[PDB]
Amino acid sequence: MITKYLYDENAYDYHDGGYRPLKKAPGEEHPLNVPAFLKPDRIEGNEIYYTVTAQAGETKILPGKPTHTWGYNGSILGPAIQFETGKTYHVTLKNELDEVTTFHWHGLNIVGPYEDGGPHAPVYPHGERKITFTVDQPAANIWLHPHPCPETARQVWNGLAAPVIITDGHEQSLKLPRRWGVNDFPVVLQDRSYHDNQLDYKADYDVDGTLGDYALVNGTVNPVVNVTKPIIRLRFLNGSNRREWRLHFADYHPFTQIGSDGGLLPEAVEMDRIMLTCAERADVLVNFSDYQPGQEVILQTDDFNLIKFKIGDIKKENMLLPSPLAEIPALSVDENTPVFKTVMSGMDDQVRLDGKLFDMQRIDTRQQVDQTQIWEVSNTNDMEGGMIHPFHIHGCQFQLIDRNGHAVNPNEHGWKDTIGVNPNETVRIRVKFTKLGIFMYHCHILEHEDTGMMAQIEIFD
Ligand SMILES: [Cu+2]
Ligand SMILES: [Cu+2]
Ligand SMILES: [Cu+2]
Ligand SMILES: [Cu+2]
Repeated sequence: MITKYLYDENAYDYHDGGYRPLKKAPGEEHPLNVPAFLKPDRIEGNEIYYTVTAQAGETKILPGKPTHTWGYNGSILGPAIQFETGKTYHVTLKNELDEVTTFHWHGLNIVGPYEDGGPHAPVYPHGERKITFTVDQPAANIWLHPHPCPETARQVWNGLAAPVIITDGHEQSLKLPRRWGVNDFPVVLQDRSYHDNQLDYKADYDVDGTLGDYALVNGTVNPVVNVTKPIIRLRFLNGSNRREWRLHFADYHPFTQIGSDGGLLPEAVEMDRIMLTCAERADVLVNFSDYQPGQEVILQTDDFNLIKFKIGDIKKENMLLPSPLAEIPALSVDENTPVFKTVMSGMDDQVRLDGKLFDMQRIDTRQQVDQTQIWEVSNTNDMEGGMIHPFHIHGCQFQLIDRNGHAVNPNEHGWKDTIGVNPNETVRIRVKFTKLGIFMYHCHILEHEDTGMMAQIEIFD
């Protein structure tokens, strides 16, 4: 059982001068918002048609005035979007905002740079963009967020993000907690400050990554979950601009991680804490069968109360998973397997990828399709006052080899698309790109990304 946070304590977010801790949001406690699933516009057998509109609205978060928020098909965040492996999807992307945006599917394997929804894929105000893809990757917790250069940090701050679920035959075979909103929860973790009961990104802006005073979970404050059934699935996503989340129950109740960014783990991992850098997902099961019907269990990040689990008339149930949990195909790495070294350096405004800022017309690397590649990703920052950069690659899922030549963390034997790189650390990963086109890689601290800590790979035959 993992009893440690698996990232270097020396480099955590709370060591920075100008680090602002979470504080209690005012008003009554609310039941956790669970977004309803996006309904298909039309289903011609095996082909599904979705419409996703970026739009401004008003959300009751704090008591008093409603907050002016941006959302997808709603006032804030978006609906749950279900994809199935094998199915083909025709998505209409509509921009009903008064500025340019983009529709990036973080963790989806699709052609770039237009289908992918990078900064080369603008949708102009009152504009329409139709895309077509076939989902061909395992069941995973994925997400959609705007990705225009360099307005990404602000557009996510204003509320544009949506949890996305890929499901497959195998994941359904496990018979996990499936009752959406009772058994099975999306937990989108965000942090926002309010003045006038309103968002103001310019006011709160930090170059080194913007922090919020109040914890936003699925766009609700002071969230509560009423445990009907004892075994509950929590699909954690760190949707924050910069803030790391060090999740644990107040009494360090154990829980089981079953999923990473790119699908189910090969084996279930028991633990009593977990740390998520930006854009990382953790799929965990919690057995509340342990507690009595009248009790209250509080989920915390550090010493801050995040979400209260009010246990109701619960019936005893033993939580048993298979070993192995899932079969992950190993990528074959031989002696003539090409290596590519990328160096994350600098902090605040001095942040660089291989010493360069992002240019939309410059291709930084070129790699071959369907041939597995090794990547040495290095964080050059000083272990003294350094920073954990969450490194992400578009249009793929990769496997870890080592962290500084040593063994990989217990929750990284599966598929990932973003990894936290500690100061003075070089991570070894192997990746086989399946789709042709131009793809981006960058730090997933949205202010570092906006500054230009981003580069482009072309994939060719
Ligand atoms: Cu992303
Ligand atoms: Cu992405
Ligand atoms: Cu960074
Ligand atoms: Cu990106």
